Amino acid sequence: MQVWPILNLKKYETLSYLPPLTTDQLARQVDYLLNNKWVPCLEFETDHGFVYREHHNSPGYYDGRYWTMWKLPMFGCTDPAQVLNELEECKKEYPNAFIRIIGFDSNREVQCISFIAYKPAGY
Amino acid sequence: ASVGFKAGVKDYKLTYYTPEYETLDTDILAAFRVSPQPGVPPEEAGAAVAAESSTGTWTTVWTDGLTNLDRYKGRCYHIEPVAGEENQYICYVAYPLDLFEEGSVTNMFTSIVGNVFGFKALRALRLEDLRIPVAYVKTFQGPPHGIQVERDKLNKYGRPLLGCTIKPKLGLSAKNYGRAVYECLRGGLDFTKDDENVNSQPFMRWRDRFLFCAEALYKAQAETGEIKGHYLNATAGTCEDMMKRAVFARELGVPIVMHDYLTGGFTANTTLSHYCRDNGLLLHIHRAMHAVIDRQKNHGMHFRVLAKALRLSGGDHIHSGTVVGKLEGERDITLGFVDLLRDDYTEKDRSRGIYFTQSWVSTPGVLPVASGGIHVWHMPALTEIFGDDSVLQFGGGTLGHPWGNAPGAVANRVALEACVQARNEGRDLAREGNTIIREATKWSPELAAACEVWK
Amino acid sequence: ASVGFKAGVKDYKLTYYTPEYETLDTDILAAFRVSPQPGVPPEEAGAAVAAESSTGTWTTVWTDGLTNLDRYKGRCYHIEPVAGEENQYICYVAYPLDLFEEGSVTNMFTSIVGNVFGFKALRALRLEDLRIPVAYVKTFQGPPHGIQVERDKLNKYGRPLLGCTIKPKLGLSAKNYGRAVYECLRGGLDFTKDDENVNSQPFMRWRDRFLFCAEALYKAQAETGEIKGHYLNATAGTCEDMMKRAVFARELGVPIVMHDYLTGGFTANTTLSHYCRDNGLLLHIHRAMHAVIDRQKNHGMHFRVLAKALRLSGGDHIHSGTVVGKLEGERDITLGFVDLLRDDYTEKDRSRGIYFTQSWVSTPGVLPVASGGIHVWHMPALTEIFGDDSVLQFGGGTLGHPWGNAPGAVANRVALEACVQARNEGRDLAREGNTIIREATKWSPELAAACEVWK
Amino acid sequence: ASVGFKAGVKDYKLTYYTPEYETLDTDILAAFRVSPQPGVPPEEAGAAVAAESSTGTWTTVWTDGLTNLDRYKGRCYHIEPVAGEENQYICYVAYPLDLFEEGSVTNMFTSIVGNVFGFKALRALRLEDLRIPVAYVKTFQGPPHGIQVERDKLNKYGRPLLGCTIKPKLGLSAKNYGRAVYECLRGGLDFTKDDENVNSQPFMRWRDRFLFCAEALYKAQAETGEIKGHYLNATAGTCEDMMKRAVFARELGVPIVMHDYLTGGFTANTTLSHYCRDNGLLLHIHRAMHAVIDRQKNHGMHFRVLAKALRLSGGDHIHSGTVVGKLEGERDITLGFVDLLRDDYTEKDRSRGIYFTQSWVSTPGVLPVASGGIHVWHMPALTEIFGDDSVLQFGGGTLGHPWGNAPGAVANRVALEACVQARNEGRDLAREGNTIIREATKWSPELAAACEVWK
Amino acid sequence: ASVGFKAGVKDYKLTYYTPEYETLDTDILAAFRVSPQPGVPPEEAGAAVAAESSTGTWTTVWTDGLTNLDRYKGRCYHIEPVAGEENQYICYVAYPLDLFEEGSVTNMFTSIVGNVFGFKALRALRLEDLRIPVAYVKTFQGPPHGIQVER
Amino acid sequence: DKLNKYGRPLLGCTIKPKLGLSAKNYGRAVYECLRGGLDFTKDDENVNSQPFMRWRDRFLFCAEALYKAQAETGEIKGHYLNATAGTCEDMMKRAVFARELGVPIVMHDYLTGGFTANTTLSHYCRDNGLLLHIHRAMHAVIDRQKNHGMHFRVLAKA
Ligand SMILES: O=C(COP(=O)(O)O)[C@H](O)[C@H](O)COP(=O)(O)O
Ligand SMILES: O=C(COP(=O)(O)O)[C@H](O)[C@H](O)COP(=O)(O)O
Ligand SMILES: O=C(COP(=O)(O)O)[C@H](O)[C@H](O)COP(=O)(O)O
Ligand SMILES: [Ca+2]
Ligand SMILES: [Ca+2]
Ligand SMILES: [Ca+2]
Ligand SMILES: [Ca+2]
Repeated sequence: MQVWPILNLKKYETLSYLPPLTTDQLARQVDYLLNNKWVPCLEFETDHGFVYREHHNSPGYYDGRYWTMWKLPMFGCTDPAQVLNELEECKKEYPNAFIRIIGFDSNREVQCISFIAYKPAGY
Repeated sequence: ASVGFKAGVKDYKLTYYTPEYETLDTDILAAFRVSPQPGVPPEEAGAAVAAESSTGTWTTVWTDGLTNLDRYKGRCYHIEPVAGEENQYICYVAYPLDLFEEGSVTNMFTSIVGNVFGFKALRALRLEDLRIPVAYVKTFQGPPHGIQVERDKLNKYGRPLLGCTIKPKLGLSAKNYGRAVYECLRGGLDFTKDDENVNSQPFMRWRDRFLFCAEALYKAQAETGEIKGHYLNATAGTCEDMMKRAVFARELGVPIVMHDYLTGGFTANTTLSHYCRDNGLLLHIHRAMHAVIDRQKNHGMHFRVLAKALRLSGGDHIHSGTVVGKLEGERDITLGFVDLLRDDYTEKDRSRGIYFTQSWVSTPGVLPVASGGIHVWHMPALTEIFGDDSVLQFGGGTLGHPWGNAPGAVANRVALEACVQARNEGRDLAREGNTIIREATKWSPELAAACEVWK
Repeated sequence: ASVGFKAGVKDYKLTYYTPEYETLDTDILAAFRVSPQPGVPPEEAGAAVAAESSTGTWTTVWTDGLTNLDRYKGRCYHIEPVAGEENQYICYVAYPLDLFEEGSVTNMFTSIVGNVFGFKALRALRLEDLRIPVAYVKTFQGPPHGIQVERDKLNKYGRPLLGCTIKPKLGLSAKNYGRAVYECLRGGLDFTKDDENVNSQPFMRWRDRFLFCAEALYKAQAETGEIKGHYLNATAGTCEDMMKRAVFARELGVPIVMHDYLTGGFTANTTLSHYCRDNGLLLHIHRAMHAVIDRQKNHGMHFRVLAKALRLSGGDHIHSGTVVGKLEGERDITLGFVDLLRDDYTEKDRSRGIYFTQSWVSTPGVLPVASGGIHVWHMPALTEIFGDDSVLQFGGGTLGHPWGNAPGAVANRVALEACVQARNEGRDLAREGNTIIREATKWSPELAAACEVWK
Repeated sequence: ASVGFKAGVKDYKLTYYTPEYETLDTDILAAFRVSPQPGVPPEEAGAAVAAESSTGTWTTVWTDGLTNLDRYKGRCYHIEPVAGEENQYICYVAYPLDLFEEGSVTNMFTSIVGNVFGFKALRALRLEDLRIPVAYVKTFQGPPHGIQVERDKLNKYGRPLLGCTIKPKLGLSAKNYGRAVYECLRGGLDFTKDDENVNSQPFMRWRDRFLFCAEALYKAQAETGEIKGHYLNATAGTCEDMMKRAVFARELGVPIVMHDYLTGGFTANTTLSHYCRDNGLLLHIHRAMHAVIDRQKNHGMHFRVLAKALRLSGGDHIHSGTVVGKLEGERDITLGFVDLLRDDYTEKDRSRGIYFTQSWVSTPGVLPVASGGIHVWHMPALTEIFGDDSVLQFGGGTLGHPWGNAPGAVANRVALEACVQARNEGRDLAREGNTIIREATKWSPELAAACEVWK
Repeated sequence: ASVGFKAGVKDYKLTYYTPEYETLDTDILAAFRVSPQPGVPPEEAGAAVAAESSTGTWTTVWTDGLTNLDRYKGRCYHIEPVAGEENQYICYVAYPLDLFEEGSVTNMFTSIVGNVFGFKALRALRLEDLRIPVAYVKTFQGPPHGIQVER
Repeated sequence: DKLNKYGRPLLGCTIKPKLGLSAKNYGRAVYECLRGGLDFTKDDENVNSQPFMRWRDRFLFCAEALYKAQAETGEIKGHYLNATAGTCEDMMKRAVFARELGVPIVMHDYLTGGFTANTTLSHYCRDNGLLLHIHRAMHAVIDRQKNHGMHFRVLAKA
């Protein structure tokens, strides 16, 4: 009988309960997006990588949901390598930031995916 | 309509059976499964269903001459035999837009289903489907939020959401109830839930439950960093009590409330739906009592009709049963009403029980909730059948884990994420489900423990 | 309850089938007609019904050890075969007082009937009766007024009350609708009525209808000197709209409003019932949609259960169908739930479908309303079957008279008074009904005209 | 009931003395200690008590024939002599459920005790006990929270709670009053309290007191880490002023308010009780004025009756006196009404003054508060007599400590915890109390200092 | 809609003049009397009226790729000359039901007539008629009473 | 003085496309614009409450976006939340939520909304400390032609 840990066990939604993705796994998730015609984009956050409530408390209001966009969504991107190269540029510039890959479905007209691609040391 | 009076009984048939009728885009269409009494021919039965759910009177009345009743009558415009059933037919009936009160599901059901089911010429009657015209759809608010907005508020993407009903439903004190809630949420589930029966009772008054559940959910959210919710049941005896409950949930700043729409009723449900929209609260709908009406094939109303009504009145989630434990066909029927709940347009498809093409003119979709005897081994199946836009609920499947609620939650969250990753990599969930689960047990003691207990 | 955990499925049977159980006066008792799947023995089925409508879980959960689940479980304490049916039994289940929210019919139905009807081990399930303990009865308001107070407010004694549904239900303008109302009331009927479908629609908005109906009823009252009423339908899409309608009726000073309790729902009905009590309004309840649930003998809920629920939630009148056109037994069943609606105490009587002795501890009785294809010739029968405390409604039976509404009303009022006088003189309505009617035609041209048209 | 009129006086006796009567489970039963005037036989006295507290009139009135008075009369069904008292008897009277307004303790007392005490045929009269039937119990809310919920909200388990009344009651300014509050709470007491007399007065207006007490309690809570409360007295001259006070306590987010239920009155108390339930406030009830009514053995009402009434109307705590300074019997009587306040079921026990078996059908229990001249040396006794579910209050016992409030508080908290630990280890508090206290002084200078001052 | 970004102006015409468009029963249709500036051909003017009363932007923006703008654009589906007027045409424009707030005449006018009348390529512009679809008509209360009830 | 901005024109940006974005993607655009140095972002005159983006959801996400941009830059930010509606009651509901959020500015299309509703909203803004941005939608229907209508200077004085 194991007791689920309490300290430093913050999660980042989809796929965050699995062992961290290898470059191959990461590339396979990116291909899923491309094959579905979804637009990939990267987001990073250096301050609080988790949800909190500072500016308001009414139902459905939370701070920390929006992170900052790395460049622009990658319209027309056809190669998972392009995306992963960007993840590298981003990590190079923000080695202290959490980085996640998100995707947009222009037909459903909504953001449709979001998975942590990089966590800074000790997370 | 009209007259040259002369009182007396008279006959339906010619007046209500209009096989030549071309339906209007503004008409509400109904598909009734009619089982006539022996000796009643099909045309006669169909005409009776139409007359009895609109203007048919048992004896001529002079006032009909003050209007044009043709403009108001229901019309049986088509009849077709049911295969593998003797003396059973599908009769299609058209109702003019003008018979209905705008925005009132209560009036829609009263008009179509309020009287016909007791007609003596029929042995049994079942409403299978309704085509709600877009001009009537526009008179309703629909879901307070709907699929797209819910995911955006919660910041949850690319996988089914996960919940857990707290058990035992009755018996726990508000505080022990909240303790169970915190242990479940901290393990990775997105929501916890009040049983449909949990309103306000001697051992656990509602306000105390709402309060401890709030403490538990905020603690789990702070610990995990992921947004959490607990479906706080607002179902009550009067509109006033229901509103008091919704108002306190608002005060607590929590994200979601719950209502048993059939036992509470459509009038109260529409009130709560409007309040949730105005206050930013998600609304989880429980279908308690549905089987009293939708179970038997020969009499009642099929659940797809009760699901359309809920999408109009309003709800963000609705229980749709599990597809597990049933043969195809029943699997196909479920997938059929699931499309009717989520999509903007669904084409007629008799193989899935969809009798009419249905458009929703951008009314938000409702998230279907799969619940009922499910555990980790059904995960590949559920993910395959429902896709991402669904809520999978595990009551016994979570609180029944050998190490407790938290590990029970971890097991379910890992099992789900393993399936999502596999599907995304191109693996066949239908063929490789058990292998996907087993591989995950290699690195997840929590999942391995669960897999040992069930199936 | 309790533990030494160890996760895993387990079996019901021993836990929920308690044939030795002695029921408490505080227990809510249910009589379910159970049709098990082939291979499921009766004790097993009864135990499933009890477990599935209370604490039964599909897999052991550790939290049961934090309470004493025995104190909360439903118990199947008796089973008896149904004669003339293979594999069909009546299973009696007891539910502890503590499972229910006080004053909430919504919670009572959710707890007993919210889940069991879909259990796979059952082929079909029907709730036949509920024994509501007096301690739970005391938590409800019951009828806003009830039989005794209604007669006192209206000053009407010694005969059934008479009403007439305005037809066609849809199509007339508010003013022509009111004209029909005035012609009906001035002829001797006590009430006129909105069809269950008449709420607020394109050709006749509710406020205009309420207003013209008020003018018509006041004019008929001033002309005849007898108090009149029109059941103004307050059924609406939301609680707010329903209240707006009730409030205007109050402003007009009229005596009675109406609500479709099943399509509106119990939560909204209880709100309207409380408002009527606080404002002195009588409440007529229409049972639209009942046959969707109560018609089939093997599945659903018998109407006697829906009638008890209404007496608790609140209503001054409730439609109970006609006893006409049916054989004894069905006649006996109706008379049985009529006693359950009107009396303070009704002893168990299986010959009339009364499975439990029921006490009401002075909760007011509800006036049953006989409606549906009746005319002057059924008068002796109706008077004999229902007695004085009933409302007899004639829609086509009034508006179908050859000389119009007023003479149609006179014919019904004379026919009823002739029967009452005859019964009071000791005449046998059952044997001399037709003779009593014929003698009255000798001095009533209106009645003679009606008798010529019907039967 | 009924008649054949003929005006005139007449005689009770035969009509109200019904020794053969079998009580109904719905009847309210009363045990009156009757001291008849010389010459009045017991049966005559008992019959007078019943007639005079129900339907007995001094002269025949014709209206009795319009009802069935038997259904409404009080009945003396049993009489038994009181030992060691000449001409004194216990007369049992049964009152039908229908005589009482639901949820109204005000009406319950008016009906039973509103008239009989002044009857000339009696020398004296005392109401000793009332059996409140469960059907009437269900019409009341009962405590806003009750024992179990209170401990869960406060997170305090396994020991009596501790409080301290601020003294002098009048004279301190709001700020100095708050200073005393902070020094008391920081030392280990859970609550501080307003004297029953402290409402709003020239030197200390209520709002200023509430405000400074809030600052003091929050500071003590932050310092110790344990949840604290101050019973803010909301007793006022009108319902409006009382509500204003409760509302500000709500605004401050504090946990508990107070009300003098007898001087404020039951109508106002029930209002405050309902408000506390709706707003999550605990309610401490002070019994000021009780001895005016319950002290003398021959006339008035015993406190156990005033305690049952409070449990129905609502309160979370209620003063029950100290068992200290009195012989057994009085000790037994106190323990008897303590069970009546806390438990769900109490069997008849004349050795403890319990005349009727009483069930509460899950109405929450009330925490008894021991107060009055107690100090550290009574601790083993109080813990033994009351057990964990009690509040022990020390006014002079805290503010009278030589080193001040904080050390005074520490002394009481240590003394209590020493006793709890000892009892839990199996030590006999009754025999080893003084030894348990003395051992604690060895390591607690605060306790040692207190022990030197008292007894 | 959609992208492969690359900022810059671009041209309307092909995008807003859809002479092959079959109107939906849910569309709000407008008949505009258009008087183009000299040199602006009719198809160009009609396309401008449609773009300028819906999704037309003066320079490409990247956010268009987050939606399907085709589902939201106004479309000039027909043009016909006005007799006895030189350089004056009737241009028909269709607007999707989704552009409008239910029950709000204020929003209906803001959307159709709020911006186009000041477009420089036009000399003058007049809205002659609107076809209000029944699904939008049902979102309004309409007259408090109306002819029949008033009498 | 409220905004603490002196000596230069203020800068804003209208979010485009006006219709089509979901409330959340709309808010994302708002945050990226504000964090770069603009003082305000804005709802198009057409953006009131519509099927793909109901008003309350937009107000809520725009609030999250603006507070995040303000915290990042240290400069006060605003988003013109369009309160234009079909009835006075709906317009007020919108202004009231903006007040609840503690945001600084709302917007109204004064000509399509109308002067009676505009004066009501103006009085409410004064009583609640809200700045009011006015959009002139429909002005060219009236003020464009030199021979007929009303010149804009008259609509500006009003
Ligand atoms: O309590 C549960 C399931 O608990 P568990 O997860 O332990 O099975 C759900 O409310 C029902 O399954 C819903 O019924 P329906 O799907 O028929 O609405
Ligand atoms: O409209 C009528 C009767 O009109 P008519 O008097 O002309 O027959 C009544 O509403 C139904 O009979 C009630 O149905 P139920 O009795 O099944 O509730
Ligand atoms: O003020 C005090 C005690 O102060 P101290 O703790 O200094 O004795 C209490 O209110 C009374 O004892 C209660 O009376 P009763 O118990 O009769 O209700
Ligand atoms: Ca459940
Ligand atoms: Ca009817
Ligand atoms: Ca005192
Ligand atoms: Ca613009």
